[PDB]
Amino acid sequence: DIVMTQSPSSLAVSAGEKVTMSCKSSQSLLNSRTRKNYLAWYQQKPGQSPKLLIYWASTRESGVPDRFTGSGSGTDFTLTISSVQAEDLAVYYCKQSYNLRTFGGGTKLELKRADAAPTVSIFPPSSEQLTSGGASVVCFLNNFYPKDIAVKWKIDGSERNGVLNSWTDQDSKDSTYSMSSTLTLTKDEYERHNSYTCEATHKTSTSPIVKSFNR
Amino acid sequence: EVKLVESGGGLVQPGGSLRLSCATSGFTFTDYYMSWVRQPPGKALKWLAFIRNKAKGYTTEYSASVKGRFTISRDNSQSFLYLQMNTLRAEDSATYYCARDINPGSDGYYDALDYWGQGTSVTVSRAKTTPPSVYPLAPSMVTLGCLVKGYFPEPVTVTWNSGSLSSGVHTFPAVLQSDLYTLSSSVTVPSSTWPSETVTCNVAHPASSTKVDKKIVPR
Ligand SMILES: C=CCO[C@]1(C(=O)O)C[C@@H](O[C@]2(C(=O)O)C[C@@H](O[C@]3(C(=O)O)C[C@@H](O)[C@@H](O)[C@@H]([C@H](O)CO)O3)[C@@H](O)[C@@H]([C@H](O)CO)O2)[C@@H](O)[C@@H]([C@H](O)CO)O1
Ligand SMILES: [Mg+2]
Ligand SMILES: [Mg+2]
Ligand SMILES: [Zn+2]
Ligand SMILES: [Zn+2]
Ligand SMILES: [Zn+2]
Ligand SMILES: [Zn+2]
Repeated sequence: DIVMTQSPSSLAVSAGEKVTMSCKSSQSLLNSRTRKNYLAWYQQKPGQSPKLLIYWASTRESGVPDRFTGSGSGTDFTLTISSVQAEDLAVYYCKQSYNLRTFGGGTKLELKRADAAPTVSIFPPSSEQLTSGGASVVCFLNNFYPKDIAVKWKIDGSERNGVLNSWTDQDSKDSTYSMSSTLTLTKDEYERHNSYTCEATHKTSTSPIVKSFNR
Repeated sequence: EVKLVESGGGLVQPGGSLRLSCATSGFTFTDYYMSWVRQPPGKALKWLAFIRNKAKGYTTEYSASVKGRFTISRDNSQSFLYLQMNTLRAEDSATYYCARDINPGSDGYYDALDYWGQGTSVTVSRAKTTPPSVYPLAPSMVTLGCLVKGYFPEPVTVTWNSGSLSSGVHTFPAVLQSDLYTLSSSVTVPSSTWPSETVTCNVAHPASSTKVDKKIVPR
């Protein structure tokens, strides 16, 4: 039972700025013989496997950029990134190996950037789906910032249940988010109406972005 | 180069059993401790077990979370790591990684998990295996997509033009609803390359051995 805790749980930093994150162990990870701290740092980018950054609390693993620095001792450890880069977007985990192994809960590092308006696209159900009796209408809202965004579905002018949304992880190069919205109907229901509208509301404009089609 | 490849992941019922495997190469297998680590969707990494090297007699250790339920073992003849899992429960649903652990007997020894596999996914559920339906999404630049709807369990993989198209791709994380996942993937290309050039999404769903190629045609 060695309890590992990290802080903060999440934060966002602009490219070029310094980043500091903390890791605490419920007891010392120090080997008195060697004076080595059994504390390691791992980086996990969206959709990737964990990657070793730092071990012995302060030793940089081969291939790791110099901007990454580990320090601390005893029960308190820090991971520091100077000049954060867009690609540094990740969850960072500390891990003690003094007594078996235990990961902390991780720190989620996101990247702050300039506000960006979404590019919105609407897609009608495919004929192959309609043939089976189903009718999914899809809206993509791509490459925006910040993450906060509202999608409104309207059918024949009346707002519309049956809506499922999904956001991507932040983009590793341009630090934008994207989002998908799918309104699923029956074919019978789909054929009752003509106009289908996807309205995006984002702080980047006072007016909703409106995309639509007629059946 | 060091290489670690997990396999064995799939769907399994509550109370059931499942064995994972991990093929390794690029290093002297027996010199190294090996660990398994898991991560439930959207949650933190969780160390589960390790098995020590030859110098240590290949002894094993487990986290309290899996002790008495999971068994780690290794086949040194062909350099495989195994994880036998019994009495599985929903909380065990996760991606499982094998990782190369320490070699205390080397002068260059240092304490870390220095290499990781890609991971193999495990879902513990009574729900049924269901293949996806794959639908095309078509309307300066133009955006297209594929809708991968109503499948179980995770994961699926999506590529475009066999991976040739990778720029301007967005694959949206799956969303579960009524025992079935749906996810979508978008791609943006120049208006001059479509429809005048073929755009195809490739979708795989290992649990049902589904392989689908879907061409995007205007309409
Ligand atoms: C009482 C003295 C014990 O031995 C040490 C010491 O200075 O405390 C440590 C020795 O540690 C090893 C070794 O052979 O080098 C490796 C240990 O590994 C593991 C384990 O197997 O559980 C895994 C590590 O990641 C780490 O968690 C350590 C622990 O921090 C405890 O060290 O455990 C372990 O296998 C021990 C084994 O118990 C025998 O000591 O051995 C070793 O460096 C000796 C040194 O050779 C003589 O003083 O010192
Ligand atoms: Mg993008
Ligand atoms: Mg290494
Ligand atoms: Zn190294
Ligand atoms: Zn209606
Ligand atoms: Zn109507
Ligand atoms: Zn022991």
